[PDB]
Amino acid sequence: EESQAFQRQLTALIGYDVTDVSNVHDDELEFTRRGLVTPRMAEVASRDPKLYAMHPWVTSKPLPEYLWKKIANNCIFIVIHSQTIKVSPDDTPGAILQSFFTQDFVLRVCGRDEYLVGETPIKNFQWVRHCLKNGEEIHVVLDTPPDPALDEVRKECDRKFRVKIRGIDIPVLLTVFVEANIQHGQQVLCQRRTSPKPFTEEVLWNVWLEFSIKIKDLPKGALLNLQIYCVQLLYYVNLLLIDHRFLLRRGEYVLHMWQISGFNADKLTSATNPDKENSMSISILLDNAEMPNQLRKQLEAIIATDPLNPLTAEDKELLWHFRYESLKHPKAYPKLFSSVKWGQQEIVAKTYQLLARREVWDQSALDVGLTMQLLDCNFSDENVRAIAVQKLESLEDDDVLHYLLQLVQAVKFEPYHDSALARFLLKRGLRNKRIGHFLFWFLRSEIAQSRHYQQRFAVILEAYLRGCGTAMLHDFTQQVQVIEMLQKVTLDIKSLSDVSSQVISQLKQKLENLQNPESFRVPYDPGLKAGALAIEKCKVMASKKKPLWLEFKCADPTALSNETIGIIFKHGDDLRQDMLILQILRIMESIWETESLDLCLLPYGCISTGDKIGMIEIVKDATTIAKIQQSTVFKDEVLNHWLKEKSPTEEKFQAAVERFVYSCAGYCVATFVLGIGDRHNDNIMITETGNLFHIDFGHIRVPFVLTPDFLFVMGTTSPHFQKFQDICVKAYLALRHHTNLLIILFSMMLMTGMPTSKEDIEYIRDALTVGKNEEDAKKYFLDQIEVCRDKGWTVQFNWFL
Ligand SMILES: CC(=O)c1ccc(-c2sc(NC(=O)NCCC(=O)NC(C)(C)C)nc2C)cc1
Repeated sequence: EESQAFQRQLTALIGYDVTDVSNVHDDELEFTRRGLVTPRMAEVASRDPKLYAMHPWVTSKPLPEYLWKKIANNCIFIVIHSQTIKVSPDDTPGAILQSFFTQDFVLRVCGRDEYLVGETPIKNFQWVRHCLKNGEEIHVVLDTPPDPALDEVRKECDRKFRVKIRGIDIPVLLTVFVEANIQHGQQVLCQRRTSPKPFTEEVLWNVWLEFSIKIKDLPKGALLNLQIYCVQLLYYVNLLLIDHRFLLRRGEYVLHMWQISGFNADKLTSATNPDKENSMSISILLDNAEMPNQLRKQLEAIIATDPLNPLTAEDKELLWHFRYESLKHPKAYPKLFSSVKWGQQEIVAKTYQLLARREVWDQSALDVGLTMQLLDCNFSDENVRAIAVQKLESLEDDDVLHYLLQLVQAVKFEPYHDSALARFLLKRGLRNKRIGHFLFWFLRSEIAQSRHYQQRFAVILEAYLRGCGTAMLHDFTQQVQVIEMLQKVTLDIKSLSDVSSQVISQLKQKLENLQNPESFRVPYDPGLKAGALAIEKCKVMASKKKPLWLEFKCADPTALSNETIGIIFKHGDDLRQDMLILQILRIMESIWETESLDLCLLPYGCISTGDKIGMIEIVKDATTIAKIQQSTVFKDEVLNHWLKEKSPTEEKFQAAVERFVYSCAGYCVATFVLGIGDRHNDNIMITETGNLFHIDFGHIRVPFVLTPDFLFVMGTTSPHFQKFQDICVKAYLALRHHTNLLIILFSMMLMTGMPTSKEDIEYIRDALTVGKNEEDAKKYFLDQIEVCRDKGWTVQFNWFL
């Protein structure tokens, strides 16, 4: 019937068929599809239609200091379409409108689908704060509120554990054996191997592997991890010993395994390879007083350490024995729940009784860095994860948007498809259209290039789409259609090809043919809508990847400016890594705002849409530093010359120098903390207004980039180089303040986004001077600056080969 065409539309929007049972040895995905219907409706019938439709983008955080200094009269001016209006920072949109009259109309941003509504002071609107920071005028049209009826929803034993390894079978391709582990949160409880047999297209053991753990000592979320060794590891697969119904798993299983490439999240997935034609297969059978002072100081020293500091046996024994003393410190929860012998039923019962009375945790101030630790790979126990999701529950929509991408990624560490974190993301994306849009796109990015997790993400995405609303369904449909057309064009043009006459001819020809998709919401900026193509401005960038440089017209006639919307379609670069780096940059900007800092980072929008294919935003009036040097020529005087050229007034040039010092310090600190500071001059752009910023972080000696050209822009010691060295240490110590959060986000990004062992992660710990006084860390960063000085253009020149 038509309710089936609705499901076909859902499939087309998802990129994967959630009704397909071709790759399932149980009903877990459908069980989760059915279990999600309750939270979906619960959030749908509970959301305010008016505020949901207008989705005001608001924050409760105070107005920073650097933004107060820009309103030196306590008078914000709102231009309504048209007259200007004086307003107080604490003046509500309702008060503003009723003072404009002296009844039902609403103020909507000009050239955007954004609204300044709700019982919030204009001081607390993100659009207003963006205008203030960038010195822009608040233009708004008096429009009629959008119809909430458009968001209407289409209503819907003591015996030891034994495993029979029968054999392996592969029609593809030494000696090979089978290793069967019982993992819980990457903790191997017991391990058993088989005897090494000749590696052939069919190896039968018919062997009972007898484990050391008892049946009733198995914890929920425990994985039977089956791997094949040749000594190297070639194939891996996972089975949930306790399923979504708390039933010990029994029966015959023919599991198609994943192959290894020559640690990361994909090695943990309960999904099996859907390529049953080529993939290796495995066949198995299942049939079954208070402390003294010295110890207190030791325990506090333990709790105080960083997330990456490993716990020794004595440390874990100490944490467990004084578990009730450790429960008073929220900072010790990760290290406390790692000392648990999860392969013992009595100890897990004790752990649950401990979780029973956790007043100090419930009352503690929300700590995101402490929640992420409990949501990462090390914790399989669903109650331990549920306490972290509980702490997330209190985040405002702005903070959810801050950590949305990495929480979506953290969904990969959930043992079961139906998880508290999944339900939280569903609720929060249904409660806000902006969270919903970015959730859609992150889930779709993962569904489109991850066989390990496409099924779970597709179930979640369908659950969301069922409640997001018919209007948003239309929006997403338009966006998907447009991106698909554009990626087809990108791939064809990349096949055809520096640049050829025929290439430009064909590009403009295909763009003219394609335009006959009237308007679509910009995926990386849901406030913006793009209309017709400006074909004259469309080109092929002549990069090694031959990406598409497209420019659109804004479909909103209320838009004041005539600037086009610039997008770059790119195949060849893995843009999931770029998304992760940009999101961490936004997180660093937030950490700096906490201390009234603004290093003017330019985290341009970027969305990964498929395997090594994505889209990138195009910032205003920006060019590469290496290009600036090529123009006039290795020469350091060139950057200030270009700045003078592009800035008309002397005052504008000084403002550009200020902005440059700020953005340069920001990117220096960030790129050092993340280990992507040693960059080619070609991958560092700057805006005509002096704003510097790095690009293309995909697939990525000196600590960072501070070449003598930037220094000449600073003048060298000079009065502004001193400002540089000052802002640097300021922001660096600000980040060291959030050291733990930065480390946990770094490790999660490495696990869920990069090709990743222990050594890779510790670079961030070293760069953040873990266990160092702030003075010594400041001296360390100044030494890094001095290294940048001493090296000069040696590495820059070296790259040229
Ligand atoms: C190598 C690669 O993959 C890659 C390279 C550069 C970018 C760019 S380019 C840019 N900004 C810009 O080029 N501004 C001048 C043109 C302009 O007028 N654009 C309007 C009309 C205002 C839309 N930002 C970024 C992030 C991305 C990706």
